[PDB]
Amino acid sequence: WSTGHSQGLVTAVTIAASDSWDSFLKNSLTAVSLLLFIGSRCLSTYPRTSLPPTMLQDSLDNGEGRPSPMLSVRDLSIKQVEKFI
Amino acid sequence: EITISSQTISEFTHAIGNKCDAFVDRPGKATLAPMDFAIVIGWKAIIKAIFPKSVDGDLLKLVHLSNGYKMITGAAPLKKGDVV
Repeated sequence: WSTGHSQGLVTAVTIAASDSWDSFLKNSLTAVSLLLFIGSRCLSTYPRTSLPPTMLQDSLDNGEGRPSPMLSVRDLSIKQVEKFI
Repeated sequence: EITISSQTISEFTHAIGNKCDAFVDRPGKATLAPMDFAIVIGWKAIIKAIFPKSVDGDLLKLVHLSNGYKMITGAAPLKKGDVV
C-alpha cells in the first residue's frame, strides 16, 4: 500500500492508477494539471503580502525561520500547544 | 466621479508590485487603496491643464519633473467603495 503527505498524496493516487508507461504519463498529466490549479487558487485566495522588516529581522535574530503561513513546532505535546494557541 | 472598486485596486497594486497587506482584500478589515491611486483618479483632470492655448509648446518634448502627494490633515485614506 502507499499514501502521501500534504501535497504528494496526488502522486500516491496516481501510482495506484498507473498501469503502463502511457497510463502513467496520462495520470501524471492529470496530476500536474491538478496541482497547478491548487497552486494558483491557494495563492489567489490568500495572497502572501509583504512583511514588516522589524518582524522578520527579529525572527531571524531569534533563530526562528523567515515568517511564513505555516509554523512547525517540535518537542511539545499536542495538549500544551493547543493550550498556547 | 469614479467608483474605486476592488478590481482596480488589485490591478494597480499588482502593476506597481505593492505588497502592503492593507490593500489586498482580507476578511474582517476594510479594503484600503494606495495613496498613489489619486493620479489614476486625477490624471485626466491634471493633464488637461497643459493643453490650454496660452501654454503653447512642444507637447512631445514634455518632461515630468516632480510629483508630490499630501493627505489633508485628518482625511481618511481611500476605501474600496468610495465615490471619488
